[PDB]
Amino acid sequence: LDLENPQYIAPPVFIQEAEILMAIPPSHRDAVVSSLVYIHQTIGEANIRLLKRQGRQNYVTPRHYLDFINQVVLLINEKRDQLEEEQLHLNIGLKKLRDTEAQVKDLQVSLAQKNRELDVKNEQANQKLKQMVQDQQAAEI
Amino acid sequence: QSENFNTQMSTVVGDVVLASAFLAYIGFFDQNFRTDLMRKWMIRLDSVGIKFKSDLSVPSFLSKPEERLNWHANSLPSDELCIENAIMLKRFNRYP
Amino acid sequence: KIQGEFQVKLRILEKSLLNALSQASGNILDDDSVISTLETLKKETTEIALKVEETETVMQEISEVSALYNPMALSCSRVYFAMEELSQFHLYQFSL
Repeated sequence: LDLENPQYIAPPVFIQEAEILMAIPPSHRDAVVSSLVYIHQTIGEANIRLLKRQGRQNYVTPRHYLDFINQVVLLINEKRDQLEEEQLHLNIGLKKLRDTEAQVKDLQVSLAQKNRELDVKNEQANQKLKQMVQDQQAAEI
Repeated sequence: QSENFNTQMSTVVGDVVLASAFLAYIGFFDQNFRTDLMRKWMIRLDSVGIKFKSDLSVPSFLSKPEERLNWHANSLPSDELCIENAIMLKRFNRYP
Repeated sequence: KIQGEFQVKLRILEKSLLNALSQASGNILDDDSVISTLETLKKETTEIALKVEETETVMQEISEVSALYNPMALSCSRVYFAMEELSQFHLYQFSL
């Protein structure tokens, strides 16, 4: 299960812990896995607090840590997958938008090229309509 | 919609961890203890350096909105507690 | 609850926009698929920019109505546990 993160940094507190087993600079996997140990232990504490504060008793044997670890992996496989499939559709689709816009954005410019030419082929030609009047009318004299 | 996931996909690691412990240790404890434990697990994930939704909703994060409504219809308290237990009785892993 | 359609109707509408693009790339500016599908998307997308206008009413009414009943609801809770304290006498046993 890929529990490694490249952008990780491993804060000071975690570092001072890794030593005083975890490659010189604590890695992400260490961050997650190390936490699993913490979480599991907090229960022992919580179970003692209960028996004390309240009137009930509970136990937290390794059987739980396994149920815990097994649960931890199952979800990261379920949630990650659904998330990826959802990003696959978003990524693939987004490629069409960025690209299709390039085909259209430029096409509009090429179409503007035709109109940029018509202004000369129509205005200058329409000018022939001016010499037609200035000549024919003046020739009507 | 794509940006939103980049963040979701980054907290998936933390959300799973928290939701997991909730499904293997919480069950027994009551509101007070349950709430307390969660805070500790989150404070830890922060001290270490792991991303996770600030206001993670285990019940929601572990069950579609359509599934819950059915539970109540099948005679189940509508409080914030029983909704959590309903989640545990589903994704359980060691016979409730 | 209706928000269940918003997601799906948008989920399918997205697959159509793509399945409609894998046909253009030639008569783009003069194609219905790349024109209609997208037009449908834009219109129906303003649903959370137009309809939510009433959402703020529910998201509010719920809390307002609750606080207007919570004081009363709370009373029942205390009234109940009062009986649960009567269990002190073997004879007075009251189940929730």
